[PDB]
Amino acid sequence: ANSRAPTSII
Amino acid sequence: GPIRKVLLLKEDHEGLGISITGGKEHGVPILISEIHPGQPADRCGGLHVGDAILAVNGVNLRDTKHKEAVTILSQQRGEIEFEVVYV
Repeated sequence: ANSRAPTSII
Repeated sequence: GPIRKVLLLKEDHEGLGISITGGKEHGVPILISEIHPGQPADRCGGLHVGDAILAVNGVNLRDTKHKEAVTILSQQRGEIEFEVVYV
């Protein structure tokens, strides 16, 4: 994976 | 693991009840990082933290950027079919 990717609540 | 097809039933006043991370620009799939208790993804029973979302309602998400995936996922209503895989 990639900890640098953002996270969105959807 | 095996690719699975999972049905989710969402009411119009609700979101999906997941958090997603990842995206093509980050070299990783759209991944479910959270499932909110009691919300539609939890209720459907077939989605899990760690699942990659390969497609939703026949729309491929394998090559989508993060925000593209957000727009596509949030547009879906009602009876929503997911194609997912746990790696």
